[PDB]
Amino acid sequence: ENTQLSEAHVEKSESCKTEFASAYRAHTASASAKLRVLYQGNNITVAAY
Amino acid sequence: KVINNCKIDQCHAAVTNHKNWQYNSPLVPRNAELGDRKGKIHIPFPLANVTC
Ligand SMILES: *[C@@H]1O[C@H](CO)[C@@H](O)[C@H](O)[C@H]1NC(C)=O
Ligand SMILES: *[C@@H]1O[C@H](CO)[C@@H](O)[C@H](O)[C@H]1NC(C)=O
Repeated sequence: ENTQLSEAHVEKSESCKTEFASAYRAHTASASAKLRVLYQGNNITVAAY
Repeated sequence: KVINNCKIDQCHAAVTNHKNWQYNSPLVPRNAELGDRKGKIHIPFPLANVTC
């Protein structure tokens, strides 16, 4: 007439701070450019949206 | 102690008084239905980022 009691549950791993993956939703992108211009015999650069 | 008029294998004996604490491994029985806590220890060697 003996009995035994057992139980368990699930938790989150400590290592999740370093090894993980993430999901994103994407929206409309912006754009930028970099140019070189030869002007008055010298090279200049510009950057703009 | 001596118990008269009795045979071996009709009795049971165990040591009951302890002064130290033990980790509650799943391979040993629980002492009581609701166990009491005495202390805790930490786990060494954390993770870090390196290069290969
Ligand atoms: C470096 O480790 C930190 C946490 O300690 C983590 O947030 C980061 O993503 C790690 N970087 C790399 C490149 O593994
Ligand atoms: C910079 O200007 C010189 C002329 O002064 C030209 O020869 C050279 O090609 C220019 N630099 C680049 C990267 O084109």
